[PDB]
Amino acid sequence: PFESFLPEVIAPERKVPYNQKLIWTGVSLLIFLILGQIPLYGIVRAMLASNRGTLLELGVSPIITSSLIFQFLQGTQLLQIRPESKQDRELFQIAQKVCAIILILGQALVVVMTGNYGAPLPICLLLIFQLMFASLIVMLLDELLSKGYGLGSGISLFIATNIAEQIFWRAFAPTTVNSGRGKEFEGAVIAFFHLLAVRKDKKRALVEAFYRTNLPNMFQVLMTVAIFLFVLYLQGFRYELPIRSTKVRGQIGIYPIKLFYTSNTPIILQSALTSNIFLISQILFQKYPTNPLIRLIGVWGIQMALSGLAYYIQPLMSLSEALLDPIKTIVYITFVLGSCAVFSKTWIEISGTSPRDIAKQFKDQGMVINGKRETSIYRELKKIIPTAAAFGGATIGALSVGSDLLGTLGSGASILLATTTIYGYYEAAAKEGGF
Amino acid sequence: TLEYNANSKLITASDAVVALSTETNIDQINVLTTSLIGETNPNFTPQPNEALSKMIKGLFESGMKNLQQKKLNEALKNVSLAIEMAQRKRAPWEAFAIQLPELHFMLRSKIDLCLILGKHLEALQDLDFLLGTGLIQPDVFVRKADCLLKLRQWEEARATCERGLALAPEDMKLRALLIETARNLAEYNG
Amino acid sequence: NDAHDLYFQIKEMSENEKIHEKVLKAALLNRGAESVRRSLKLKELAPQINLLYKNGSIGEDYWKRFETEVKLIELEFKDTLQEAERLQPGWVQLFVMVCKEICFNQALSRRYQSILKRKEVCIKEWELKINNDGRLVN
Amino acid sequence: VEFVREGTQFLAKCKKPDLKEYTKIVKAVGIGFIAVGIIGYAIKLIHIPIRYVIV
Amino acid sequence: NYEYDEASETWPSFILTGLLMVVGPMTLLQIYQFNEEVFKNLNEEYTSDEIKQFRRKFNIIIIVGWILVAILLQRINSNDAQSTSHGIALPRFLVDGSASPLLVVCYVALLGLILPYFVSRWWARTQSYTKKGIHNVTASNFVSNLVNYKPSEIVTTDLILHWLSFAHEFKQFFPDLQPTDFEKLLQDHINRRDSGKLNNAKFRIVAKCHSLLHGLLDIACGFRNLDIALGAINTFKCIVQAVPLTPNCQILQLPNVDKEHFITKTGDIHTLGKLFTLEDAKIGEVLGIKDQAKLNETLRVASHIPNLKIIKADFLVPGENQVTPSSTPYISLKVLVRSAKQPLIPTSLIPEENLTEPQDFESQRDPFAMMSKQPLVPYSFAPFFPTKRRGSWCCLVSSQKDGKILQTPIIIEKLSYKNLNDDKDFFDKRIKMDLTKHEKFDINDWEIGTIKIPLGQPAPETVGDFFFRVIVKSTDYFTTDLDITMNMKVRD
Amino acid sequence: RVDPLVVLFLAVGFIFSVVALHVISKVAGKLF
Repeated sequence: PFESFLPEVIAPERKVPYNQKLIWTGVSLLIFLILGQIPLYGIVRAMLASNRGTLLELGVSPIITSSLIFQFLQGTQLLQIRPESKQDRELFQIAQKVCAIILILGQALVVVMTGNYGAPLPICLLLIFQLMFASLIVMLLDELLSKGYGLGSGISLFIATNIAEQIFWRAFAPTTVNSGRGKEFEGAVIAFFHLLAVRKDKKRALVEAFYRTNLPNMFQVLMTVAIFLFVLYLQGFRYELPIRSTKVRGQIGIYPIKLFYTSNTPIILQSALTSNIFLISQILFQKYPTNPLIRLIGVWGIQMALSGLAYYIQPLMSLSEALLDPIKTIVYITFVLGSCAVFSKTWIEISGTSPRDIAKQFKDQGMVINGKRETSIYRELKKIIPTAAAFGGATIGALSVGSDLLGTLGSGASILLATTTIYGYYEAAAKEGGF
Repeated sequence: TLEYNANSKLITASDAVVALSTETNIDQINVLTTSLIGETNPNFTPQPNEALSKMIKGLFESGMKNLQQKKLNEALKNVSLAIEMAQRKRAPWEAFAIQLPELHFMLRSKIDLCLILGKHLEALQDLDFLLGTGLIQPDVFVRKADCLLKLRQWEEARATCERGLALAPEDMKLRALLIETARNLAEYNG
Repeated sequence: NDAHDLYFQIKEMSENEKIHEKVLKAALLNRGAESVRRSLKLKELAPQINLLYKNGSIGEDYWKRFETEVKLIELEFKDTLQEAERLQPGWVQLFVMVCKEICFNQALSRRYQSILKRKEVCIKEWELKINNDGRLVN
Repeated sequence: VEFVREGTQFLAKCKKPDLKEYTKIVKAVGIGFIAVGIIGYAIKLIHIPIRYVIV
Repeated sequence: NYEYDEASETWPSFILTGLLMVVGPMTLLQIYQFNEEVFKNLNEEYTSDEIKQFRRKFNIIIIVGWILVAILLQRINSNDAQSTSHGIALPRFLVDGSASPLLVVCYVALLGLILPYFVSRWWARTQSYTKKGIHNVTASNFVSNLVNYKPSEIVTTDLILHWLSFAHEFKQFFPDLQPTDFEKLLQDHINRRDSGKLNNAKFRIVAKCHSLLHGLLDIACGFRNLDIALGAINTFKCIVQAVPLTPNCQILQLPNVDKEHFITKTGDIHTLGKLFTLEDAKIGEVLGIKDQAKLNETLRVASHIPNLKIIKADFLVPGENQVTPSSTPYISLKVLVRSAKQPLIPTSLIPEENLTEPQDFESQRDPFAMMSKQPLVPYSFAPFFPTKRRGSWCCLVSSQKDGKILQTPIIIEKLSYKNLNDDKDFFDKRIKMDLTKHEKFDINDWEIGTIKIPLGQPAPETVGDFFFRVIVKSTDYFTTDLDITMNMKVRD
Repeated sequence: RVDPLVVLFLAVGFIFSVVALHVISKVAGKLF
């Protein structure tokens, strides 16, 4: 705790209307995307939304890292914050910024001192200041969107934007590549209509542009659209249990229990874990060629692991590998389902959304079940929340596996994350009431 | 602009046309000056006067005596003159919690006499003033509804009768007044 | 729309024409009563202003202007009390209550004086045919 | 085997969206998604020749 | 390094697909693509020509895209047509021609001048307005007038017009006129007087005064003042009907009457039912029009404007059967929209079914869903108001302990006027033959609208009777409004 | 402390300065 005079945007004293909020989101988003397209001057990434060689090389990594560290130290119960005061909250919010800025300082210094830009002073200081200004701008923009001028957070918004941009680029890329046979578009609809116009052989060009074993095609577009619509339908699933108040009588409402109970993190943790264990198996098999235990735990060849645990846990790309070995397919399915289920259970247990915590919240607020007693709220939540969370996690896993096997334009996790971010905005606009 | 008299010490705005708030301020300051001229002590106390109160009481009793003699014409003049003197020759720095109740006590008698005589509009105006100045009693709404019915205003009469019943619903006169109002309004529309 | 400027005008007139001494005290009492009335008005209107502002039906600058008037009224009352002490020594502990009473008294007097003009507007609105003696002749 | 039973029980007790509500849902979400996607696509496309000419 | 199109072989296809991706869906969507109103016809039959002229005065993209697609496809069809070679589809002169600095100067212009200036203009425009829909200066003037408003001064129509004459939106329309000019035009409009040359401004300001009066009413309810709100509603009625507020006004709002005859001849008729008390020919003889074909119009207008009447009024709280301290109840009104020609039907004839509330969780969670299923109100009969307006009922509640408004006014628009249709004409007042025992009289055919108002404030923590006063006035006619009191029996 | 319009103005100024520096360097290399 200390006194700091740092640039911070003040929250609006009154509620911002929906139209102005939408306009501010749009303009700040345009600024964020334009900032990621400009290269530096003196010069001679997929998950954290960053690109090399531009003013957005650092991106939102300092903000996300500071937020993660603060959430972790809060979960370990080391800050001892009390919601009874409106000063320690501001202290936490300024701690956010004072750690983010020094992290930017460190990352910019290390990248400018070790990066491939070159050891030779005015150019060096200018390149440092460029990244400094870019990072302060993006942090200030996220703070602005989070203060109330935007529909929601900035990090999730920008992640969804990059997801949608990659999806649209996988289909409408005007870039061409000429490899022996001729020039072909790297987009799906583009090359589709191109071959439909120039080839003048419909029966052949149709199947040639619909399969495209080498490049994205129209079949992948149809598959990703179908999965998109299916996920959209799977978002309205919810259990509304009837609830009533006891302190202030006459307040009748419902408590919704959505299907996708978690915030889509457990699948991310599962993917990170399996990627780490796959790379570790690869490294260890590279270090030890032959061993009674290393040959059993994993073998790598033509890279791709084969006849090993890393071979069993690796994801399926297309239907050929699916019909090849049903044992590997079924064990992979069972593994990715069980892991996601237990991860969802652990996440609802750790994130304070346990049925015990919900029962305590009801007891504090005074809310009770409509047609049940008050000494049965926890016993009823125990019969609802765990099963709902587990089944939601299993469904998320099934959607991810289906997207990975059908070979859509993007990973299913990205699609569900973007749809969740947008559905949050839609539900907020519907509940508040606006055009 | 504004002119200042020499002998009378009254301030008057010599402008061709003057605003309303400015004129009210001019009159207030002139009243204060005329009061300070009469009041001798430099450190005047909020304690009210006594001789003025005696004159007011004497005028009020002389007006009330005409009720025993049953002269409702000169009694109204006497009570109106008493109220006028109480409103005019009384210093504004006198006690408010003592100047207001005497005004109310005289105004109630004036209202009763004005209603008994046959003047209804002045009675309604005085009733509305006494109600808006901070006195709410069932003895006021009855006369208000009676007057509004006497001058053929049924909507306001019904509203006032309902507001009176919303405070003392145990009245036996307010209910008859409401019944008469409902009958008159049903004939007024049907 | 105030009597604050009128007191200064009276002071400038006295500085030249040698007018009486009691008129300045009267104008001082008047400005003090007006300041007390405005302070009470603001104190009783602040919650409604804040409610309208929170409801988002008044704007953004009017709230700041209102909060500014809150302290300008206090500054004006402080200046008035300082001028009162300058005009008469040891006349502060009584000036406050005198103004507090003359405020209500002048408000009541204006409210009562308004009835003579209020009596004719209802006549014009309801088309009464009132002869002499205030009776109705239909 | 109780897992699937409780799952289908929860599903039967759930509240599936009807056609009229799902229509507005998909309309709003598709409008938002297309709006952000065209913005991303245009921003990524326009800055290629600009980056060539400038640098 | 990229390889741009140097022989015009790839960018035509890219432009063609980019254009089809837009024209196609437009073509698809283009190929793809309850309340009786009896005044919609008779309004244009009495409107003056000077207002008709004012109201009158004050796809090709698909075709051009299709012809462009045809041109592009013809151009492509007329064309002749190991390591990787990446390339772009954009043309070569676009980066390497003589117009290379042109693109960057246009881009920097669009980024530095067009975007910030337009954003700032939009921001200053959306900031100068209030959430209600009026300018900030107008609301500031309203508040500044209401705060230094002497309670001794009575509110009239002239005072509210004087307040309206200072609206900042009136200066933006015509920066030449003054507030006194606006007051004169409004007085000429209300008194049905001609301005001579500024009629196009008078009509515009009259049409704009609507939202101004609604904002003034909102602010007056915010300051907890009832007389100003009543004056606002009365002035809105007077403006919409173009008539000065008089005791005998429900008959002067009619389309074709003569004041110099009606006022001097009769002196006892003041309402519409009292007018309907006389026969069909005596009404014409009194109103002095003596034209049957023209008397039919006024007789059809006077029997089709809505009058209200209460059937059941009480406090309701969702999920309980009584009112408890610190509970959040609402007001439920069971009104009967009737005309001045129908007699009074007893409350006992109501079958008690339409007065009850359904006892279900989905119905008690949001009790306004059943109210929001009522049809809209028909168009109003305002031959002098410039635009076309629908009816509106402003319901506002006050307290009875002091007489102060305690919440913002609610404006309802959904209501069923089925009881005003011409099918139920047998139920007349002049028959006096007990039409309740009629062969066509069916209590199940008369529809009973409902009105629900959220209270916005909880019940007091005490236990006892607390009286309130709800006021439901019209906004277009001078009909019989609702002025009733109700007390909440807080019992715990 | 900082208004949203200030954030937008500063961001556009930063971008404009970067692109201006780039184009100045480009035209300097082209001419000299």
